[PDB]
This record gives sequence, structure tokens and C-alpha cells, in this order.
Amino acid sequence: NVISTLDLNLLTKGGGSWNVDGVNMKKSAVTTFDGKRVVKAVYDKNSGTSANPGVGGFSFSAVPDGLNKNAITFAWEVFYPKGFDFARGGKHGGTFIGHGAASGYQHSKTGASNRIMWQEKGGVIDYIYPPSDLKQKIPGLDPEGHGIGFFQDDFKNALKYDVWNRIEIGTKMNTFKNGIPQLDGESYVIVNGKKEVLKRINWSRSPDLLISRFDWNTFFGGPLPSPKNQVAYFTNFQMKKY
Ligand SMILES: O=C(O)[C@H]1O[C@@H](O)[C@H](O)[C@@H](O)[C@@H]1O
Repeated sequence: NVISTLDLNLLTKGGGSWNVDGVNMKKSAVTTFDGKRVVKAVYDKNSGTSANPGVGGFSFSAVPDGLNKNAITFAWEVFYPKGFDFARGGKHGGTFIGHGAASGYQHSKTGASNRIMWQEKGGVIDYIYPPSDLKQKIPGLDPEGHGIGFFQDDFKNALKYDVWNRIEIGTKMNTFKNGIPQLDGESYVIVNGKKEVLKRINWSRSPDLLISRFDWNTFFGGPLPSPKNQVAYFTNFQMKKY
């Protein structure tokens, strides 16, 4: 079900068919590790958001050829060396819907996002920013404050040390009936083969606002930055059928 795979040797020169831009490698770099072509994600002590002075992580945006605007999954693998301190969470990346803000305490009427976060002790959650001024029925899915977490009980200590963890995040748009969003959008998260699904989401307010891009932006927190200088390795970035 893999549609295409990102060539990391093209990450900083347009990404090939992935149509990559918005790149900020920061202190991170494409390299070889464990016989694989990887990004070594460098997270300085006291790095996290712009509130934190350390440099950590890396970011890029992709609009790959073959991006199905109605439903799509993105997948990657991550290696955490033994001793990595996961702190109280951080971001990997995910799918953005529509246009406008949908991250960093900013919401917009036209935009939304579906992202993977890690958690304490290697937990994983689905982390969603829903659009402003759009009905939801899922409890707690409000476009106020920061993003809304799901599957907290479901992936405790799912990310293991000294192994390639496999992560996937699936996003499927709601339908529309006479331009009215139908509260039937979906999200799923897969970590090392275990899948959890969230249904009944309003991902956007109109049928023109659909899945728009893959946004990668890995960093600690907020609000707690990296406790120490440390690294993780990311590889095998895939775009897959929902
Ligand atoms: O408040 C939420 O839904 C989530 O917010 C994130 O920032 C936290 O890392 C996570 O532990 C929460 O469950």
C-alpha cells in the first residue's frame, strides 16, 4: 500500500516526486546509520519551541505527487538509542488540511492538522488542531488553546529503544451533503503494528478545503524542552494508501 517513498538524498534539493520545500535542517543531517539512509535528528539540551533557546529537530513540507486529497497516510521509522530521554512529549509531523494556521496555539477557520506526538516514556498520541468555528461532536475537540490529544491510554511506552519503530498516521476527510460537513472524517495512528482509529471528525468546513500537505517538524514539547543533548534517527518516509 506504499504509493511512494521519500529519497532523503533529495531532501534539500526538492524531494523528487515528493515536492519538498520549507526545509530547515537546523543541526540535523542526512547520513547513514545501521546501514540505512537516515536523518540524524539533533536535539540540543533546552531545545523545543521558539520559547526554548537550544536548536533541535528539523522540518520540511511535502506535497507529493499522488497525494490523495480525500484520504492519505504518511509513515516513517524512528530509532531511539538506549538512554534517550523522551521528557513530557514532542512532535514528529503529520497532515495539514486546507490553508491557514493549525498549530502553535493558532487555529484558523480554513485549516486543520493531524499529527503524531511522542509522550513521556515513549508513549504516542494523535494530536489534532480542528478548525475554528466548526461544529464537532467528539468530546473535547475544541479549537481553543493547543491541540487535542487522542489515544493516550493506547500507546503507552510504545516507542522502544535500539530498534526501528514504525509509525503511521492516516487522515480521511469528512463528506459533505449540500455543502454541509457530515461529521464522518477519520484519523488513525499505527505504532509497531497496533492501530487505533478515531471517527466522526469534521476536518473542514467546505468541500474545497481538503488534505493539502505533509508537514514534518520534530521538536520537544511544548512546554518542556529536551533535558539533554541527544539524537534520534528517522528513515523510510512513506506516503501510503488510507
Ligand atoms: O492536552 C492534550 O490533549 C495533550 O497535550 C499535549 O501537549 C501533551 O503532551 C499530552 O500529554 C496531552 O494529552
